Amino acid sequence: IVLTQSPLTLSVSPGERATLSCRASQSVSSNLAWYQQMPGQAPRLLIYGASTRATGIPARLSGSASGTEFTLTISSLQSEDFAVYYCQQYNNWPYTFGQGTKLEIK
Amino acid sequence: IVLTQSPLTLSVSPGERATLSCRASQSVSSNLAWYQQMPGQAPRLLIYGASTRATGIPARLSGSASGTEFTLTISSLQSEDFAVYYCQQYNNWPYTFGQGTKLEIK
Amino acid sequence: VQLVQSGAEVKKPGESLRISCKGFAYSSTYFWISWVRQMPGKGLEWMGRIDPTDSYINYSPSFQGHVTISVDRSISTVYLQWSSLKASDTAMYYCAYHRRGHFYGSGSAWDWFESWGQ
Amino acid sequence: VQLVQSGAEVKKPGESLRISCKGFAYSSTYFWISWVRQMPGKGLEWMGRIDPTDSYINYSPSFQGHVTISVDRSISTVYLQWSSLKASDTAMYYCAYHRRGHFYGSGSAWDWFESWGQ
Amino acid sequence: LEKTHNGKLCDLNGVKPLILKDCSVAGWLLGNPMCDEFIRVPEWSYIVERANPANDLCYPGSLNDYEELKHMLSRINHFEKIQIIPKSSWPNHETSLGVSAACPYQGAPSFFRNVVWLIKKNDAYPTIKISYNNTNREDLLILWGIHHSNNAEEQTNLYKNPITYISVGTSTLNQRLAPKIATRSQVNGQRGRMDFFWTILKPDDAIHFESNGNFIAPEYAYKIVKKGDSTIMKSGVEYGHCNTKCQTPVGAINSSMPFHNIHPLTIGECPKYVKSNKLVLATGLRNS
Amino acid sequence: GIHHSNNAEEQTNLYKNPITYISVGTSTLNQRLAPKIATRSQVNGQRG
Ligand SMILES: *[C@@H]1O[C@H](CO)[C@@H](O)[C@H](O)[C@H]1NC(C)=O
Repeated sequence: IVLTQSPLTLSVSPGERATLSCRASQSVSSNLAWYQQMPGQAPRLLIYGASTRATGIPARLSGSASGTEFTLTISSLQSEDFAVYYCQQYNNWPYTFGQGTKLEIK
Repeated sequence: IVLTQSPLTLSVSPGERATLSCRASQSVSSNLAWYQQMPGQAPRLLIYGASTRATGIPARLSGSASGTEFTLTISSLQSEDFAVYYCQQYNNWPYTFGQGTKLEIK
Repeated sequence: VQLVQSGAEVKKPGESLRISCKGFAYSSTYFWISWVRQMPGKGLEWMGRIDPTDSYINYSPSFQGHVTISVDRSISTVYLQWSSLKASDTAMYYCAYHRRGHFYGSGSAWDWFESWGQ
Repeated sequence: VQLVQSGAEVKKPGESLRISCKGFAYSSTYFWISWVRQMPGKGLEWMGRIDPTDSYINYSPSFQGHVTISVDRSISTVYLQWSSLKASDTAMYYCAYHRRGHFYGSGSAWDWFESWGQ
Repeated sequence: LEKTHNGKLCDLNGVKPLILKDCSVAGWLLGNPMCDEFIRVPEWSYIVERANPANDLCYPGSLNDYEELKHMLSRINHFEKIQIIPKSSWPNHETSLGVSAACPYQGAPSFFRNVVWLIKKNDAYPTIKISYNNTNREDLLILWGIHHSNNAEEQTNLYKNPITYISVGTSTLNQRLAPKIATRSQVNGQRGRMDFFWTILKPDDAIHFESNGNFIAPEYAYKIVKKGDSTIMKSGVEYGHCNTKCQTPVGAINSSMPFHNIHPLTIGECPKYVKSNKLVLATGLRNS
Repeated sequence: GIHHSNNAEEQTNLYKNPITYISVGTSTLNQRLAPKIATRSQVNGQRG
């Protein structure tokens, strides 16, 4: 399963809304997770099940699924949202990730 | 558990009553036996459970228990009662014996 | 859980290397410990998973013959092994905890990476 | 039961000795065979016990490293062994039959020595 | 038709009932640490148990033939608890480590009092071969159990032997058990289980127990010293220090009427239950 | 039927195989039995 992420870089001003897309090659049936990574740190879970936020994740992080397409929406962008985002499927093994999306301060 | 027997020698005339005492160091909870031994023979059971006589033991052999102290009473002493008596506890292992009590004809 | 790995390693090609991950107990619930390779600048790649309780390993096809995943059940530590290192093996390596074979709801799989080691 | 032991033995220090006791069958009820040492003039000392069915041995702390208690389950015979005899080992030796782990009444233990071998 | 009761649990012909309060039959008979009030229980006329007692099997598990045991209990008026195997009679096994936080006693972890949880001592579990002989002229209620562990690591951490059994044998009982080592859900914080079993020993019989692991050994048994016409009553009503000749789970009946509509379940000399609101026999003629 | 013996010595003295079974199978019956070798009380003089 190949997960293609869109876009690769996204320059959005803080306070606005950012939209990340992840498209699969096959059906993963909502078994998809969104992780966020800072430089030098391990990835940390934000979204599991393509909709459900983890504990501690604010309500401004929204995960949505439409068949094969998945969307992560970050509204009211704070200074700690500018990182690298990854979509990972766990419907099958081997587990595959996306190529990443860097969120840059405008 | 240390079983101290009293006395070590006892000279009583035949026909009278002899009293043997056995004192434990700890509680053995009436799991004590009295054995009699002749020269050259193995010990033979007289009393088990600190009160109960074995099969063949006459009613003149009496076992009594008072907490830690145990008493063997031989009334109407015959010529076959002059032997060595031992108290053995079997509440715990290792099993321990007394030092013995020789009954001598007066 | 909280996973702690060994320190950074600098090696020459042709050497054998063993990194470790610990911090998981004998968790009664079925669980996987996975190894993840992340090249500098690139995304993440899943190398393989091991169940520490029965030493059952599932390897990625890209990493089946190159790395070896083992477990020491006495000290509760999962090892990743190379026999002959190469220049392409220079990357960050994470151990990730997830659950083995657990499901919920209408067939939703609960095996996302829930805990990573630095 | 009726226990019969081997004959008297006269040995010099540094020799190995094996006395025997037989006369017990494969008694279905759990049972112990014990070894008892009696010095001339002194009282009795319990050395150890063995269950002939499963070869489980309990040693006294005074006799743990000095004597060895074994059983031959084919011929139904319990052996007592010394490797290096000493002058202090000169004593009478009895084998005693009692019952293993049996209770009655209000917690009364039924493991008094019920049968001795000459 | 009698329609009134005092709304209290009262004595039945002078004998006070055994009110188990928030304990069950299994919790009382196995020795729950929260049920230490019922360690020595006098002769009862009937047993009162709540509908959902809080203190039952503190450690998760089962009691085999529990309802048959309660049916037998509804014909027993008195027990005498006796130590059949003392806890100090286990020199090669650990008797003090067998405690659980699922079975608390004033905060600290504890266990059932009438049975002992035997653990390996000095990294060894010798094969338990224990026999008790009934010499008491009465039938004995003996309870034992088997622990079901979670994994092989726990099985070796508690008993050192990976494959174990418990064999129990009387004149009529022939039982062989093995632990079911499996992953389960947490009940009272514990994924492991404890299956308890009971038997009645006749006054000249033996129980032979042989096991090399997972054994919850009996320590206390119950002499059935009095029998006849008891019941187990599901009631939350409080004891009111009365005397009565008829008791129902909602109150006591003081009546010479032939009928009542109080409760179908009764104990004592009672009127006949009918689900009627009015039962009046005309004895005289009709009024103007 | 199935015989339940007293000890491993009797099990080898009667059948010589320490671990045995009985499997019975019909269109509706599927039975697998093993002996329960244990110490028991004597009924009619027999512990088995
Ligand atoms: C209950 O009945 C007894 C006789 O059985 C009688 O003495 C008593 O007064 C009765 N109680 C009431 C409240 O009538």
